[PDB]
Amino acid sequence: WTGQESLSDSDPEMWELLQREKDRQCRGLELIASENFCSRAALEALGSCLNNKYSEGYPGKRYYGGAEVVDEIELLCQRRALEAFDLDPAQWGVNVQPYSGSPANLAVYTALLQPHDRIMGLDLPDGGHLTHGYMSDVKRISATSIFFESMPYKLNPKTGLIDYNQLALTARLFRPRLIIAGTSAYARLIDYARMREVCDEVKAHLLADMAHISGLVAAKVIPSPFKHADIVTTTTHKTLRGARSGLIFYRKGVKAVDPKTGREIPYTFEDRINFAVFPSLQGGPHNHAIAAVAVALKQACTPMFREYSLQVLKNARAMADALLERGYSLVSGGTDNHLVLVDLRPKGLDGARAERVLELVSITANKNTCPGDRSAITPGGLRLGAPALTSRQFREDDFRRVVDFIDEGVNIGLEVKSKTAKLQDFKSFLLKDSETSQRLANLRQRVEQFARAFPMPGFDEH
Amino acid sequence: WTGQESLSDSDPEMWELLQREKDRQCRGLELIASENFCSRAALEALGSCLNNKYSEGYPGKRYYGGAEVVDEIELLCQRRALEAFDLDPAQWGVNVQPYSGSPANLAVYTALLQPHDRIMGLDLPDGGHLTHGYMSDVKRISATSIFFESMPYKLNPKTGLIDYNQLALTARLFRPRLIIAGTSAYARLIDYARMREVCDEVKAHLLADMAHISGLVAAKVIPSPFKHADIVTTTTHKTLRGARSGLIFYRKGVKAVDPKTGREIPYTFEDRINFAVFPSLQGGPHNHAIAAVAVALKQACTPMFREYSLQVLKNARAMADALLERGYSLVSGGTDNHLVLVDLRPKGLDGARAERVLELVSITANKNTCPGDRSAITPGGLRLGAPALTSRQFREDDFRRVVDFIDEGVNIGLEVKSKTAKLQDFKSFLLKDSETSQRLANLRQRVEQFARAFPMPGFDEH
Ligand SMILES: Cc1n[nH]c2c1[C@](c1cc(N3CCCC3)cc(C(F)(F)F)c1)(C(C)C)C(C#N)=C(N)O2
Ligand SMILES: Cc1n[nH]c2c1[C@](c1cc(N3CCCC3)cc(C(F)(F)F)c1)(C(C)C)C(C#N)=C(N)O2
Repeated sequence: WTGQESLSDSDPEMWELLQREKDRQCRGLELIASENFCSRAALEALGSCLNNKYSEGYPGKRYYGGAEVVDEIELLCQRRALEAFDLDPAQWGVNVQPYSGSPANLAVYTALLQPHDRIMGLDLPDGGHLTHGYMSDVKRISATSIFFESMPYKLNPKTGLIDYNQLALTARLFRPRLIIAGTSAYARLIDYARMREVCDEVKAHLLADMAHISGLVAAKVIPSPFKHADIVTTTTHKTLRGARSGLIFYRKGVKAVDPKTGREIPYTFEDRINFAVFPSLQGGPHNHAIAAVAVALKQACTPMFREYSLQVLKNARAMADALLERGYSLVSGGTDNHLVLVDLRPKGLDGARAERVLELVSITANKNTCPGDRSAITPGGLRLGAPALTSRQFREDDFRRVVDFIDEGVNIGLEVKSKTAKLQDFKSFLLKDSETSQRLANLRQRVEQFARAFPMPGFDEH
Repeated sequence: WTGQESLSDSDPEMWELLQREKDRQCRGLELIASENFCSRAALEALGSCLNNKYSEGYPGKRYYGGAEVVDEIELLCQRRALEAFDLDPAQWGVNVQPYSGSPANLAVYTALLQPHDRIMGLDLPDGGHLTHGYMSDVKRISATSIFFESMPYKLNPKTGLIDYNQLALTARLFRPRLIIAGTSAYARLIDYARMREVCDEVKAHLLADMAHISGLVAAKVIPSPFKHADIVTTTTHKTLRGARSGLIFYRKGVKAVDPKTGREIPYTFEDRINFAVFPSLQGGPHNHAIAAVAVALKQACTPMFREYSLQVLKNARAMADALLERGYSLVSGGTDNHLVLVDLRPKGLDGARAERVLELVSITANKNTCPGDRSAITPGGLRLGAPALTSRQFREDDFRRVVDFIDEGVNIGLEVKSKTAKLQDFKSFLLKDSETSQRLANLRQRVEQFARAFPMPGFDEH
């Protein structure tokens, strides 16, 4: 045994599963707004010998030696991260060690807040992320709500936007120490200037969690959260198109100067953010991930990536405009970003029904809660995203064509719904009924033929 | 841009960094007890298209669709995990999603304990891990000690062993809800049965954190903590020789049938452990890592891996014996596992000095506190481990040869100590002094010539 044998030779069972998954990704239409397709360059770094190195600590301040190269990789991943979002090294530092986006958020809270300190984030059904705080009536769901005290801020159910007025009303009562500006499922831009007004008034920190939009921010196709935010967290995946990992950007240097004291009052984020990641929360850095992130961060600095990002926005608008023109309602009436929230209630359907039908024809999207949701349990919408298929060289016409493929699925969903009682019965009907089955089997076959012809990033067979 | 370019062409700067690290690993003698060299098979899964899938939730209970293949991968990784450790699926379950070892531990505490509930782990300078609790005289350092209340237990400095008597004494007073059996720097086998008695007495959960020894446990070359623990956490790297990730094993089924009532009492770990990992702490699984772990767990079931693990013990013994023969002192007198704790104080040198000299001749080990010494004093010991070099096919003679090189390094360290006063003098004298610089260069070249000839697991170039 050398440990230099191929995966295909040494573990055929696993190799076939990778080939089955690679086939699935190629043949399908990926409309999940959080998914993308990572470059081969990044994945090569991700499966490198950098997996074999323990480098607890930070560049120049490690616990073990033999860390000369990984220091250069970490410092390069930092520099490239700052470059990718056009940040001055004197004003911003960055931590590249978080294992994902959820760890990066917990690290920020741990760094800046005492246990049980107060956090405000967009409510989960209103398009927020679990890690911004989430409790049900019976239990604390997110660990953010266990170790800290979270109160959600809501959407205006008329405009479908973030009610910035009610945020400011509740924030001055609840008195949070941190407010989170970021979203999982929201088609519009965030008023980071307004967020900072509220955070300034009530003496709170502003955290921008740009996970979903980080590529769009680097490409400068939408406005930057870095103009108004104290702290920015992100996934390195999603629109950035990197490996699964996380970043924490923080302000550094001088914040303010008081004329009375006659001196500079520095930002105190750096040491606390870094200490919270390590030694407080994480163990050994995943240097292979850090290197794969740095590969993607270089890619994001290029003209190529900007044109990809402009094409994401166009393809979202094209998917939005095409839905409107085929009789669909959109939450907030459209989009200014990579995704579209389709209210299926005004076309007499829900999200759960649409999801399972589309899935069966190799179209993967997720159900979504809309402001107009009459029922709290069964969600009445659909989140569709551009980034993935755009990375496969999809243009507007291709996106108009997937809308037509979707519409055919929705229209099967509307037909199966009217010949059905429950959501349990709705799934029994799709699998069993030959006329629905074969009409899906035909739609799948077309979707797969349409999808397969487009290029796929990464390796050829896995 | 296809995203199918090679890293070498795509990002030459990153490619040259990977190549330097590969050279450093190949030419070094890796004696860090936490290190290993991952198989190419495992690293191929790690840099696969599985990075592209979001599969929040668990197999058959996902939040998105299109997860049929990743479901099979996660279920396969679970089966192979239970098989590697010879566990009955009726009696044991396993979560394969933790992003690393430290996340796996935090998920356990989150799952079973309330904030501020009490944990006891082996003190950090006594050889426990940061995640078991650590506070300095003025600051909570580990997140375990921020969100929960940790009190350490200590070694008996006479024997270098865990003082099981004092643990039982202090546990009756402190009343921990959870006690952690597991170590980072400990040469001996833990008395899990005695840990169990103390836990049964004070009504505490026993957690076995077997990160360092997991491969030895899988190979059945040392006793298993699964015979006495409620929960077992581990890394998937270190002695298991996989990609960086974590596992949480837990009892399931019937705990004990109460004969007074008559009814069976169930274990209630499964749902709580799984909920803590997701949705409470983590987001999307790292399916690429999960698949790599599945490859490594498969490797760990084979005769090959048992022979590897026996060799790791023999090589550590051989290194211990070879150190004893050259007049070195070992903490606890020797070893029953993969590592050796050298006490350098008797020979008139410390761990900080030795570590840096050894680093400059391509031998990577780490300094370690000896029992009795306070943590504020410069550590007088050195931790050395067999697994990494054993994976490069080192045998007993080769480790004796390794001890020759270490001894030379120590002797160089002794000579530089007599010519300098402080640590910053010692460290700089190694770089600046001509005679010392030459002697190190000679030794380095001999170490590197020796190391390069042995095979290296992984890819050829990176
Ligand atoms: C898992 C998750 N993390 N962050 C999320 C989610 C979403 C989500 C959360 C949740 N919940 C988290 C715990 C229980 C509710 C449920 C659902 C679903 F699909 F069942 F409706 C969806 C979704 C992106 C998957 C979700 C929705 N809808 C939103 N808005 O943000
Ligand atoms: C980082 C870590 N996590 N878990 C550990 C450590 C060790 C460790 C912890 C620490 N500390 C963590 C916070 C400050 C002390 C310091 C040192 C050293 F090398 F500086 F002495 C070593 C070591 C394996 C690296 C360490 C030692 N010595 C032990 N016993 O276990």
